[PDB]
Amino acid sequence: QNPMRDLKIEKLVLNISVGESGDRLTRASKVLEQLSGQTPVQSKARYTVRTFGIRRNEKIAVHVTVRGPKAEEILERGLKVKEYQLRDRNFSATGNFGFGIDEHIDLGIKYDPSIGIFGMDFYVVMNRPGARVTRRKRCKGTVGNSHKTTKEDTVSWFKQKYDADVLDK
Amino acid sequence: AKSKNHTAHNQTRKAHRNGIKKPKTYKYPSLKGVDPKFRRNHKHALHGTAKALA
Amino acid sequence: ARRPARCYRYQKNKPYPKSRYNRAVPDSKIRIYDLGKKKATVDEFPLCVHLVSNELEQLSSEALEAARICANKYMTTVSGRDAFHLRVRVHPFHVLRINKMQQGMRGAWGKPHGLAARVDIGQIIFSVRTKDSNKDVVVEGLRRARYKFPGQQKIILSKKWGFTNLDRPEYLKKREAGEVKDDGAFVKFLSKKGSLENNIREFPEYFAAQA
Amino acid sequence: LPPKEIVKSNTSSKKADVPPPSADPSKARKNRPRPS
Amino acid sequence: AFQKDAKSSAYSSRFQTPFRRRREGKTDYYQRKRLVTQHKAKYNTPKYRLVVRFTNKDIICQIISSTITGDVVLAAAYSHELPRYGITHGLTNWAAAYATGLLIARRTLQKLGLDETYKGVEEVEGEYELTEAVEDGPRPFKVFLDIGLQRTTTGARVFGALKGASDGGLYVPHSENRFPGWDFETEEIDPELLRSYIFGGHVSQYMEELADDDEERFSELFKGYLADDIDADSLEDIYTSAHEAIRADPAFKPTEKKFTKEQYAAESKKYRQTKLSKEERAARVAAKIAALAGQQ
Amino acid sequence: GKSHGYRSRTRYMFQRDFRKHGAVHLSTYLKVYKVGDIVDIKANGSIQKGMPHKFYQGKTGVVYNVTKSSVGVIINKMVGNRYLEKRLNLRVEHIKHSKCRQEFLERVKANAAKRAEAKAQGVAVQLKRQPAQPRESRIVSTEGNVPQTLAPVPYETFI
RNA sequence: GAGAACAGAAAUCUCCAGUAGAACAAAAGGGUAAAAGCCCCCUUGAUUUUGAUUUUCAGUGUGAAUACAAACCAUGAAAGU
RNA sequence: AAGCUCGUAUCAGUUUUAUGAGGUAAAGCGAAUGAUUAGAGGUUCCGGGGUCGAAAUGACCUUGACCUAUUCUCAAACUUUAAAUAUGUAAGAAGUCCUUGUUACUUAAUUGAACGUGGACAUUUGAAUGAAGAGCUUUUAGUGGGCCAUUUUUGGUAAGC
RNA sequence: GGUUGCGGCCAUAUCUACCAGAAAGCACCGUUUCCCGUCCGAUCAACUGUAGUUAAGCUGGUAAGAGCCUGACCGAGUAGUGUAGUGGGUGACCAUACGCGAAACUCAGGUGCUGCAAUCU
Ligand SMILES: [Mg+2]
Ligand SMILES: [Mg+2]
Ligand SMILES: [Mg+2]
Ligand SMILES: [Mg+2]
Ligand SMILES: [Mg+2]
Ligand SMILES: [Mg+2]
Ligand SMILES: [Mg+2]
Ligand SMILES: [Mg+2]
Ligand SMILES: [Mg+2]
Ligand SMILES: [Mg+2]
Ligand SMILES: [Mg+2]
Ligand SMILES: [Mg+2]
Ligand SMILES: [Mg+2]
Ligand SMILES: [Mg+2]
Ligand SMILES: [Mg+2]
Ligand SMILES: [Mg+2]
Ligand SMILES: [Mg+2]
Ligand SMILES: [Mg+2]
Ligand SMILES: [Mg+2]
Ligand SMILES: [Mg+2]
Ligand SMILES: [Mg+2]
Ligand SMILES: [Mg+2]
Ligand SMILES: [Mg+2]
Ligand SMILES: [Mg+2]
Ligand SMILES: [Mg+2]
Ligand SMILES: [Mg+2]
Ligand SMILES: [Mg+2]
Ligand SMILES: [Mg+2]
Ligand SMILES: [Mg+2]
Ligand SMILES: [Mg+2]
Ligand SMILES: [Mg+2]
Ligand SMILES: [Mg+2]
Ligand SMILES: [Mg+2]
Ligand SMILES: [Mg+2]
Ligand SMILES: [Mg+2]
Ligand SMILES: [Mg+2]
Ligand SMILES: [Mg+2]
Ligand SMILES: [Mg+2]
Ligand SMILES: [Mg+2]
Ligand SMILES: [Mg+2]
Ligand SMILES: [Mg+2]
Ligand SMILES: [Mg+2]
Ligand SMILES: [Mg+2]
Ligand SMILES: [Mg+2]
Ligand SMILES: [Mg+2]
Ligand SMILES: [Mg+2]
Ligand SMILES: [Mg+2]
Ligand SMILES: [Mg+2]
Ligand SMILES: [Mg+2]
Ligand SMILES: [Mg+2]
Ligand SMILES: [Mg+2]
Ligand SMILES: [Mg+2]
Ligand SMILES: [Mg+2]
Ligand SMILES: [Mg+2]
Repeated sequence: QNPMRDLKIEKLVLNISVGESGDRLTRASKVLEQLSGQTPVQSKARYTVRTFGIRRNEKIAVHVTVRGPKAEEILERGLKVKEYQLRDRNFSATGNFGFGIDEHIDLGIKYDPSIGIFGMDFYVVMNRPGARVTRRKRCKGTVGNSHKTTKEDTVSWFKQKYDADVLDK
Repeated sequence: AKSKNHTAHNQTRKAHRNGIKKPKTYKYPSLKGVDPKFRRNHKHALHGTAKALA
Repeated sequence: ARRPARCYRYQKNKPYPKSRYNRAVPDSKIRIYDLGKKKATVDEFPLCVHLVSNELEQLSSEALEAARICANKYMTTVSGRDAFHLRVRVHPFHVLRINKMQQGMRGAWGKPHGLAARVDIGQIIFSVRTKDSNKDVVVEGLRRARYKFPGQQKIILSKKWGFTNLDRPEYLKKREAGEVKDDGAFVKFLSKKGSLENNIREFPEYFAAQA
Repeated sequence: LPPKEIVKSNTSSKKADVPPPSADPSKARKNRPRPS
Repeated sequence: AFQKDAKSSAYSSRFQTPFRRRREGKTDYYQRKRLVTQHKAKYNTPKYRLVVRFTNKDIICQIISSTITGDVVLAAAYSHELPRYGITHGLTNWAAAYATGLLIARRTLQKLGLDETYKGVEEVEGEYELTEAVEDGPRPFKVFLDIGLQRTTTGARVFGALKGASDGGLYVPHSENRFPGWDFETEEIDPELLRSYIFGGHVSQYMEELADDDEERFSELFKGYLADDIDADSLEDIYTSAHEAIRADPAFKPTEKKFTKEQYAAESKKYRQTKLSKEERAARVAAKIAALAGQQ
Repeated sequence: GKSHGYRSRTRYMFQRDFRKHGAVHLSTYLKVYKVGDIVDIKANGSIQKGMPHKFYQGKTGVVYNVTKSSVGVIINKMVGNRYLEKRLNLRVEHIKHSKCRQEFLERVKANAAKRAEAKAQGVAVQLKRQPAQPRESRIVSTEGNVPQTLAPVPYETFI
């Protein structure tokens, strides 16, 4: 019974896991910067493996949080790249979803070999109204089970919009 | 050479020879270690109560 | 090499287990504690005969294993591999120390030497379940294991059904009603407490208010 | 012009420079897909 | 409630619950301790906080002292009260904060007796000032600002109540660097700006900024302000209007009897459901044993 | 060798009274103390400043000084064969008003009451405590109380 | 735990569960969740003056520590610390 | 040893009552942590095996570890609980209560705090038992190798250790 | 009685799953000119109270629910323990006398109470 169980997108976060520092990242962040409009966030390495040739705190990734209408733009702008179809995996049982795309030039943006080509992780986190309880300061509460985003209810929301299809099993 | 190390053997008997005896409570006990700001005022408070009764 | 058992008969020290501190301890000389048809069901073996200590002593893991094999052997050899369920009910967690002899008794803290189980008076050592047709045989098994042990211990027939904590009539009342439900070695029981719906998928045979 | 330098910071108490417990070669797979 | 997540009897047995008012995310006890507690050499003289909270668009300002059996309210003043005083809309604006500030900033002092004494600042030019003590006379009422779980950002309205509480006459120790118009770099304050916020100059100027660039969001936002024919100008005078109005009478008159209390006790208990008897539960589950297991 | 630090052996003494950890509830800072109050000493392991030494745990004494965070408590410590006067500067969180006198104060008001009502009518005062006296004669009836004759029980095994 | 190009057990991103199972130089034991832990901002109270107190004790000393007094400061809207 | 000030005054290796503190004994482990026997049921795109397999994020067997509800057994340096014996304080005249001075402290405040004046209630004046009384000061000897028994208890196979 | 702001005790208050909530209040909720903060007006700041919903919050009820709290001659006068004997026993250990006396278990009952202020069919 929903007058108010009306699923929004809360953030979309792009993320390019450039497994090194320096030029390749400061350009892959430029990529999100002329995809987001926002200044993106460098992510430091957590620990050191040296199979991946990295060091703890090395600035080896960039990501960016985009919200509201601007998120629908980039979401659909990349949902095209995947033909409006992703899989029955790929949905968290907690309701959210995301996808990956190599060759980031299929999002409108031009090629400019002063950067090269990058892949992106797309993650779409969704929620109904009144997600404030979980993230506001005063009286931080947790939402009723009646109201939390589930998987079955969010693939149906994904089918209903976009004329997507769900996938095998 | 190894001698005995320690004991409290017989030390209660000695303590009780001249007993263990109570701490001799005093009306008007000492003011040792009482807030000086309070003492400074309490001094003038009582020179006041004293000079009063003349 | 192994010191004679009289040097550790009595519970002279406080429990010295394997620990973050003790930690150098040899392996127990008894490592298997269930024997025979341990997979059997509770109905399979109503009768239960205990070997119970009458002393406050320590039983060496060396003597524990040595006595389980002596008993379990005699049992199978005259009853069959799956004719009985033998459970030894004392695990030897107490580490015995030893002082390895140009010095004296300066700094004389022992190194671990062996293990032992600390048994009270009335403490059960061997518990074994079979069906009453056996009892003569299995009793005679415990009697022979007894000879492996320091200190008087006595056999006794349980008033209980096998390894259950209920006497036989109280058990039959419980099962010929339908409150018992088999489990691998053991059984579960019908609680009057907890969720009623989740109480009825398990033990459905009951609630006919009849057999 | 390279974009402004904003760096995420982590809430993890762990400060040692060591792989976490699950990061162990035990949990790989013998003949995982390995595109040929 | 994913199967991989349900909590053990062991988890719940050994679990320590926080204080109720912390479970309700309502009290900063770490803050409450250091607000409430008093210097032990003063021995009842209570630590009066000026609690300032914010409903979704209504402003609460009580002055509370604490007691082992429960905090006791000396005076209260609500930002829904300003209708009484000349104010009708948006009673959450910074200038309603200042208003209710002023309101309890005078309400108590008459309830106390320092009303003719300690009138506060009246000619409100928006200066930074504290209500200084009088030569050879009682020291001003001293209370401290319990802002609860508000996050003290520069120029927020919790400090608007502060400015009015301070300006009414209460002695509330406070600095200036989180009063709107504090300059980030030069450690100084613009009073021309703060007097604005005390009165409205940021919402008045919002009105004169929407009346000729967007009449389609001025349409509904500020709906009321058109519906009573008063434009921006003109706003400084609905607030100085009230400043006079409360300094003249603070008196708290309360609401009219209006279906007296026992009637409410009746017409809400219709909706308060009371627990079931043990025999009911015993039969309620004795229904179920027949209705489910007894072969339908 | 041996170790005798200021908090040696306090492991469980300063332990935290389980499922009651956390910030101390606020009543203990709302309690007030005047010179001469008889207070108990129990340390609060959460509050390391101003805490009593272990010896004064479980001990009771009298307030001789009051300051902003702390009371000063006077304690009679027995060293050798004689008592010495020890003066502890303790934090309010380790201090508890004592019910050790509460009978005596409850009983002095009750005494003067019975004394008021004793000089009020013929003077029958009778207000000193006496210990439990032995029972008085009584008559045990057997109406519906005829006795169960009990015998000792034989030896069973039960295991 | 469930999820996202390369990406693999381990790189980075998101949500959910999470009474502390972490972290707080070190030994261990206490203690700590809008913190005592993590990130950030401002700092030098690790300062000045001479006393009292607790532990060890002879109720000496030293080490260490506690609660006030008198200064001059730090921080915070603030009470405070 | 010398005494000295006092004397029904206070006094006590005791009980009683009122109120505290404690983590040992026991107990506990289908409570935390750490051990430990046994099955039963689960669970993987996610350990290795292994029939059908071109493969599969594939079905299926297998042994594994994890989860669930059970099961045998344990702890000086584990524990929710938790004794006995020991242990702090209180049981009046230095009491209780009221009236309203002093101050430079403290309060919004003659508010409080502390110390005071005047006043009201006598030995059932506030439990038991005892008391060849109680308290106080000075100076000095010898000693500063100890050993034994019940109980508790460490090391040691043990010892008249 | 409901509700809010501030509370005291800090699970009889927490956990799991359902269900109901009038009025008012809280809430979710709209906006980005201004102070303020962010990678993101999500949080934080401000503005509106207008445009919107009881969906969630929050309140209450249900459950042979988990946990928790209480009670009982439930277990148990058991375990342990102070005191005694030129008591038993080779010993290990054990019984008796005068006292004190648990924990588990088991059954039964219970599921927040309450202070100040304001407000409500
Ligand atoms: Mg709705
Ligand atoms: Mg690389
Ligand atoms: Mg020598
Ligand atoms: Mg010798
Ligand atoms: Mg010597
Ligand atoms: Mg012994
Ligand atoms: Mg020994
Ligand atoms: Mg040797
Ligand atoms: Mg030699
Ligand atoms: Mg050595
Ligand atoms: Mg060594
Ligand atoms: Mg035992
Ligand atoms: Mg034998
Ligand atoms: Mg059992
Ligand atoms: Mg960190
Ligand atoms: Mg359970
Ligand atoms: Mg704070
Ligand atoms: Mg030591
Ligand atoms: Mg906590
Ligand atoms: Mg410190
Ligand atoms: Mg540590
Ligand atoms: Mg220094
Ligand atoms: Mg020493
Ligand atoms: Mg000396
Ligand atoms: Mg010297
Ligand atoms: Mg010293
Ligand atoms: Mg010194
Ligand atoms: Mg030292
Ligand atoms: Mg101990
Ligand atoms: Mg223990
Ligand atoms: Mg024990
Ligand atoms: Mg127990
Ligand atoms: Mg366990
Ligand atoms: Mg385990
Ligand atoms: Mg083919
Ligand atoms: Mg008891
Ligand atoms: Mg005593
Ligand atoms: Mg006499
Ligand atoms: Mg005499
Ligand atoms: Mg001499
Ligand atoms: Mg010597
Ligand atoms: Mg000599
Ligand atoms: Mg003797
Ligand atoms: Mg010897
Ligand atoms: Mg409504
Ligand atoms: Mg806000
Ligand atoms: Mg609803
Ligand atoms: Mg609420
Ligand atoms: Mg509720
Ligand atoms: Mg229950
Ligand atoms: Mg005994
Ligand atoms: Mg004798
Ligand atoms: Mg004997
Ligand atoms: Mg016995």
